[PDB]
Amino acid sequence: MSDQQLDCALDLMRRLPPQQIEKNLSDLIDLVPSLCEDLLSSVDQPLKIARDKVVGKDYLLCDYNRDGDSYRSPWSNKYDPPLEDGAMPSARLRKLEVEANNAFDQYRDLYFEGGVSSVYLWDLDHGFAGVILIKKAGDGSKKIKGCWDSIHVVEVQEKSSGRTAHYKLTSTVMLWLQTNKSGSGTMNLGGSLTRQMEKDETVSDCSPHIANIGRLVEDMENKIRSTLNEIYFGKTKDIVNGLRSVQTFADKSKQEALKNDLVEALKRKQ
Amino acid sequence: WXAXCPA
Amino acid sequence: DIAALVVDNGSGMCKAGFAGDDAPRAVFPSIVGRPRHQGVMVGMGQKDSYVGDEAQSKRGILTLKYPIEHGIVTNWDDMEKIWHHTFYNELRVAPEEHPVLLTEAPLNPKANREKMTQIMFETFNTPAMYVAIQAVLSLYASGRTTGIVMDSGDGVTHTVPIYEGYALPHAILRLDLAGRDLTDYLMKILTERGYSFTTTAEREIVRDIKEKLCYVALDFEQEMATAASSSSLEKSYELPDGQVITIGNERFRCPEALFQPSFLGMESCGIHETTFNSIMKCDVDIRKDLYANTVLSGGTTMYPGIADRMQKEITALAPSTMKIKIIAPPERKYSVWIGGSILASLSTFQQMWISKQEYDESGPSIVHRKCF
Amino acid sequence: LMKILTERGYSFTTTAEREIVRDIKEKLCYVALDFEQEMATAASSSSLEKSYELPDGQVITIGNERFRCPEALFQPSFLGMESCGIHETTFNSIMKCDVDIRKDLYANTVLSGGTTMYPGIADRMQKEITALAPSTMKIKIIAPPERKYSVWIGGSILASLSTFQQMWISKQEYDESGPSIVHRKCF
Amino acid sequence: SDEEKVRIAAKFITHAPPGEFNEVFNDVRLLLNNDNLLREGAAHAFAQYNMDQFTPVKIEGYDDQVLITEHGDLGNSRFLDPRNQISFKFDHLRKEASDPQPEDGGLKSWRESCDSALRAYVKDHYSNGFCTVYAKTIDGQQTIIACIESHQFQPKNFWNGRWRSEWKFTITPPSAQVVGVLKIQVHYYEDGNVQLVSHKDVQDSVTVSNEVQTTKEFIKIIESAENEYQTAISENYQTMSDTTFKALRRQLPVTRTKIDWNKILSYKIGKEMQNA
Ligand SMILES: Nc1ncnc2c1ncn2[C@@H]1O[C@H](COP(=O)(O)OP(=O)(O)O)[C@@H](O)[C@H]1O
Ligand SMILES: Nc1ncnc2c1ncn2[C@@H]1O[C@H](COP(=O)(O)OP(=O)(O)O)[C@@H](O)[C@H]1O
Ligand SMILES: [Mg+2]
Repeated sequence: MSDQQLDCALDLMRRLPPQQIEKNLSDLIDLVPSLCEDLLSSVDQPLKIARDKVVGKDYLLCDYNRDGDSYRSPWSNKYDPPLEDGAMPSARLRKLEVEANNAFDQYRDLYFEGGVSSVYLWDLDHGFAGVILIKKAGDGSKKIKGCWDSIHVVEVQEKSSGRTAHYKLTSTVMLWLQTNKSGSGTMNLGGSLTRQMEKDETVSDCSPHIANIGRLVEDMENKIRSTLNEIYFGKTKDIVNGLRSVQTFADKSKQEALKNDLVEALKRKQ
Repeated sequence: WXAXCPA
Repeated sequence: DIAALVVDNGSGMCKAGFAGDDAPRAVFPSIVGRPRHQGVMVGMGQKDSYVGDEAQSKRGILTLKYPIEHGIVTNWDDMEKIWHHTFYNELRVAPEEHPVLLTEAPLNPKANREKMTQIMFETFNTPAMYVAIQAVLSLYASGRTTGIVMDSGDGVTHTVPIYEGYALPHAILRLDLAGRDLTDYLMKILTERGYSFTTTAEREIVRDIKEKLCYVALDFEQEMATAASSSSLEKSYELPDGQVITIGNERFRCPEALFQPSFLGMESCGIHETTFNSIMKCDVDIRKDLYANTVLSGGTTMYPGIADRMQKEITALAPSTMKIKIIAPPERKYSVWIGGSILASLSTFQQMWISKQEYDESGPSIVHRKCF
Repeated sequence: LMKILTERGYSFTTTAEREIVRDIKEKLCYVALDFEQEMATAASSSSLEKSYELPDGQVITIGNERFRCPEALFQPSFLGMESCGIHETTFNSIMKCDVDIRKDLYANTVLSGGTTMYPGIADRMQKEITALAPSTMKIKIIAPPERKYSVWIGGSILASLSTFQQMWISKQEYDESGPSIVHRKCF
Repeated sequence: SDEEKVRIAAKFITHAPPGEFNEVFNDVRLLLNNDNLLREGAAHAFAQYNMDQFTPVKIEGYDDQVLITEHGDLGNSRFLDPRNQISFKFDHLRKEASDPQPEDGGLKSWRESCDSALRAYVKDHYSNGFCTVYAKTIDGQQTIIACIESHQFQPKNFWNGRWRSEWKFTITPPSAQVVGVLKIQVHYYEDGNVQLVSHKDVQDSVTVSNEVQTTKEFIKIIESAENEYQTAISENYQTMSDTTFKALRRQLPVTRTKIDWNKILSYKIGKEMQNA
């Protein structure tokens, strides 16, 4: 019954408006108390920007840089609220973590033209597994009103040959749009998506781990945004069109007659 | 150039 | 009596003939050439516009203009020359007593088809004509009543899923990337080794270099590594002035732009993702029927290795329970024309010509409610 | 110019004399704003001719030939070339740019290099590009009065940046992948 | 409190996507874990939903379905069909009509003049939609309400959709106000969730004649208005990729080519010169 409670609660979060998931998910937790730690750790959430006061760059909050009830800022490696015994990556990883925070700040700049981003890293037995977080919201004008939320989880199986590694990415994308015009009324579109993929790319000085994931993420986000544009331009367009014709469509006798003749002829020809 | 145009 | 004329007249090349044969009577490059310099020798005949194959023969002194760009006629007073040449110099028959079947790429402006039928009626005096979708006929040429046709002419591309002959108008995906963009990108990447083909005449040189040597590889990165590590993908070409050029990596970089349009400066999706979206945009009960009967067509799909590559990409995109099968006919280049000669030769199609009487009683707009 | 000057009766064919032809060019030739109107001006009354003295001391006199040389920039058909002029080149290059940014492109069209230092090239470029581009767009042909060295000035500015102190292809890096490394680092 | 927990249940239930009420209801029931509480509390929320959906239902032995609306709510879970002039008990959980009873003023002439012209508009433009003309008097003013619904559900093609619409006309001789509201919802759930929700106000005015020709003014306005709204939507989906959806994220960079992750420092230098 507990998993039957759990699988039914996850069926709710596919059948709700996506603009208020951080409200509905809290409400679902509000109704039942026994599923607190699960749904915060299983289903996705829109992110939450916190402020850095030491250097002064915005950053994002998730479960991977979280220790207790604090959060590690990647730009300073210090938890806010100030803890004196947290969880720090190695000096090997702190070299990489600033490098990946440089690259995905640059991928933030070219593609989104604004927004915030964060990278965090943690260690495995035979490799390192990370997370790439990205949020961008509306700039202030009304046709832009809505937010994009990209969350990635990478893992790396470093083979001890030192030439090739196994990369594995499980990405998800949260989206919400609202456009307003005099002719179109008020369209409040939105949604969500998830994917995964793998790759076996070589690693060297001409292609490091920063540049390897940097082709992995911007390919998957392009493969996700392209087909997400083909759900709007896909079904949610011609479903609305398939609900009346502006035109009184006639009968089709001879068109159908030609179809029949072609069918009969190709029964011999094929 | 090598093909088309001199240089 | 009279036999109906079929005229493809798509971008890049005009293919026309008599309905009932298994090959187009006349195939000629649909270009128009204007002399770029003023003649000095008289008594030998001077024309102000060479059209069709004559222009390509004398391209060394001509500015060549394609009357169609990206599937939309841009200069009608040259399209009329193209059609006049087709009717009087290649087919050699007056159009005033032969019904004609024309083709159109899907999703083209209504004004294009309107002006097309208006010209075909008022200038050439044809007794009746019809306009079919360019991709639908190619699925008739393979005898398949159902299946997804990917047509890639020299200048336009379109994927059309057709079930039981009635093509689905909600999954017809357009794509501006085609042979002409692949020629331009081939010029731009040939520039890397030092070969600069820039004039309008030399575009035909690079076009031929592409039609002959280029090929699509199965795995792009592996072939890139191969072409970088050794010289076994080097091929030599002989320009029409005797020079011998050599192309390596450029052999597959050019056509691969079909699968990654990013290479060419296009935000759109590749042809494999386009076919997969055309299969995904329709019902889930016929999505499988479409996967097993994927038909290629058009000249730009004549690259060696495009069948296996398309199959790999689609089976990687599609689920693992659907059986993929790329149907690549051996005569794709003329597939759209052949399918026409079938449709016109049907004994039940002759009640669907837009008659000149019907035209004058209803104006050109009748073409928008007679041709599907 | 070495070709069109023959119609006056001058012959420069030697590489030593190409330098004199280059000096006459960058001293007397000037782009015209309406080529046909200036042609009719020259054919109407000789008031555009100027005297130039070769290193021998001859006094040549070029008139009409002043703007026929720079005009070859806008109509490469004068040189037996098929391509379009510099104005149509800039127009097509701009219209190849993303639509959103075009609004700022038409405002910061900058001329540079030597050959753009022709007298009157600014007004001509502006007229041509604004007759090609729509009227809603703002056409600004910004012409720095020192554009002969702008490339080097920008190179110096870029080289003086601390951020650029990491973009130098180093020798030890060159030893790793051979000269082909230049294809990777440089954009 | 069980009142607030039940209040949260009404939140979730009354936002159910069109055609998915049953699937939401089973999970909300099982998560609340009390059928008695849900049978005593949520019987308001179910009615709220079946009105918000303009729920169509087949009366047994009658030629057309009827639309559940507040304009037809009689209390007692009874609803009116103004076409047959009969009311029925409605099962707000099972979507069943029962107990058809006779439910018989001066609005009748208008009720008819409009309904056949409205059923003609439905016949002309809707594939599997329905309509109703309700009529009422407000402060002595004669008020005509025209309702339209269309809904396609395909839980084997993985998408559900609805197109509701409501119109009011109030006789103000020789004129009237026209108030319209157009509402849409759609959801696609194949390997991901995408949802369209969209509402538009419409307003205009009309000049009166006899009821019959005045009706043909009303339908000609509605036809033009819904045709323009659906046209606007089709053009909007043909424009968002490069404008609105382009705003949030760019399909490709200003470079028009993927990022070269080898060169990554070079992308700073323009913005260095904005500080230089
Ligand atoms: N193997 C090939 N490689 C490169 N380009 C090709 C190849 N085959 C055909 N093409 C291009 O397609 C053209 C033929 O297309 P065709 O079938 O006539 O359709 P269209 O009439 O639209 O050009 C050729 O002239 C050539 O430019
Ligand atoms: N006012 C001018 N009129 C005509 N040509 C000029 C003028 N100023 C410079 N040039 C020409 O432009 C070229 C100089 O451009 P420059 O910026 O030095 O580029 P490069 O270094 O490639 O020569 C030379 O051919 C020079 O004669
Ligand atoms: Mg073709």
